[PDB]
Amino acid sequence: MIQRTPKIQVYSRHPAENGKSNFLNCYVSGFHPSDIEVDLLKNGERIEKVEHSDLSFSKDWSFYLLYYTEFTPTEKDEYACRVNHVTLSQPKIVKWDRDM
Amino acid sequence: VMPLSAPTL
Amino acid sequence: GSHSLKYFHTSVSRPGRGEPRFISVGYVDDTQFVRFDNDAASPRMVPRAPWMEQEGSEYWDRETRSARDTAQIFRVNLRTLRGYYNQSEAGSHTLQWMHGCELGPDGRFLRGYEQFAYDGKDYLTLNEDLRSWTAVDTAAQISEQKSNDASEAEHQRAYLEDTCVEWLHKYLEKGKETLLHLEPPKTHVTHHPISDHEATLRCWALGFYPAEITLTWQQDGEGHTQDTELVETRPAGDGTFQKWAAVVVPSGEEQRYTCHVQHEGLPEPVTLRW
Repeated sequence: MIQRTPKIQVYSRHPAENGKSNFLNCYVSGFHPSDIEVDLLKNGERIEKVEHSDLSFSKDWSFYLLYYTEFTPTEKDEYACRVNHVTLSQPKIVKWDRDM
Repeated sequence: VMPLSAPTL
Repeated sequence: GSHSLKYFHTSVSRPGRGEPRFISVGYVDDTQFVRFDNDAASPRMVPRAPWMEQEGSEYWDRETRSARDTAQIFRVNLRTLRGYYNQSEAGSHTLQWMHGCELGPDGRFLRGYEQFAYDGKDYLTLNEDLRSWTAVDTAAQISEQKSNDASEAEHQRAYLEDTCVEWLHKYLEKGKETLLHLEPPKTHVTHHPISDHEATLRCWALGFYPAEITLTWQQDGEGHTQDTELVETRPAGDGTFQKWAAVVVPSGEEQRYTCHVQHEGLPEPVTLRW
């Protein structure tokens, strides 16, 4: 009945410094139902082993999750988050922009 | 701690 | 200030893919401290904050029992609710349960709440007196009647006013070194031209705890600029939070804009400019 589309933010734990260790985060929120797949990509390829927070929800009942992995950013490497949710026409790719 | 009673609907 | 002990419970039916998935998470304020997830063999309530690691078997055994029993009751509830709404076994459905107690600044109970949602909407709510319920429709009216039969509000009132408050105080003591530490935001401004005529000013607040913050842009030292681009406050992943706010301004007019940050950890509000 009610389905709500995920909000997606892709970002680093600390402001990115090329060659320095960090965490890449994909925060998905505001969604219903709770079934969702969130994949972190490096140069188009899915990072096989990433971790996530425990499923929780806000006052309005909508769910949120954090997916995260260790990474060392460089100039040449592109990172993105891919989100698979029933509300989307196709999996949505959001690129990491180190200014957002 | 969580409640010791879970409501039946 | 005020403190809260809250839990968020979710059960989702997975037709022909096993039994419902059940997950419980507990928070003190903005800090998760426990979880239970039955998507696993021999599932247990487990610590999710360092200061809970010291808790003994008495605690984990009791909390696992409660979570397992809740999962079972939610399993049954999911079948019932399909019954009430004339839904087949084919679709997936969600039952959510949230509850919490809140202490005021004076360190005593101020408020308790409990609510249920089915398929992402209000179903059954505990009233402010903690002695009666509000039902959204004729199905929830049956659940209300079952609750009244079972004196369920009395059980939940005793948890909210007594147990929840007792344990919130315990947790605040156990985790005080972090839970009662205000971590102010580290703030900065970024500046990127968009065209010959316009530029983006972005105000960052990083590394702060608790999550509550106000970040605003002001034009000409009063009010807030309309159409400020805000993002939802987001987790850093280390127990702190991040947020930013951006405005698009005419080139050369950057000195008219100030970013204003309020946070419990700041002695006074911070004002930044480019």
